[PDB]
Amino acid sequence: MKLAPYILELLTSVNGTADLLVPLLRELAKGRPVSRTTLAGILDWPAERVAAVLEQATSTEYDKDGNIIGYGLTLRETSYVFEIDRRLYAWCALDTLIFPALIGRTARVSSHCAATGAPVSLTVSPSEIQAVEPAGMAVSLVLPQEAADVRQSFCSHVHFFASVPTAEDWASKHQGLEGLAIVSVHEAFGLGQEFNRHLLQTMS
Ligand SMILES: [Hg+2]
Repeated sequence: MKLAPYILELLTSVNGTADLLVPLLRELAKGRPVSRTTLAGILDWPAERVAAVLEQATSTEYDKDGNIIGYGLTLRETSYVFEIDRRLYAWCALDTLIFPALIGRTARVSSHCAATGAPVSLTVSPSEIQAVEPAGMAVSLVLPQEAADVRQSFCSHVHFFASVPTAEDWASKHQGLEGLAIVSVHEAFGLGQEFNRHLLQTMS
């Protein structure tokens, strides 16, 4: 029930990366592909720097023209719907809880329980979650692996569930996952707040 280990490792894997992160998310939030030169202009960075940082992010999604379309927040369909009239998507459940505070917008999030397929939805603002349906919604966490593909090693195991017991039944069948944990969606949101408050201090 102690979540510092997840906060610590998430920052490790994820993280001038932090300097690039927030501006990229806010761009992607406009609903369109982001070029390296647009990104570079926004940051006041030389192009080599932007490229170097992106090269460390192996899960980064690109379109036909090689522009950024996915980086946590994505234009390519996933199980995690992230609506701000735009319909965007997130790589994992925790992403949906973190992004709103970083982009300064409230988001309507929806998905399906990973154990049962039941619909789940909530509204996530920079400071709280609301309209949590179902109320007992849960989230799975694993410990990020430091040098691994973040989307495969972390994001693909970080789901919403209709309930904490339902989530725990599911977790009981999923060994092999490092540091697998079930928390309430409210606890997951608190984790995301901690993550952000730290991340922001790392920024220049
Ligand atoms: Hg993720």
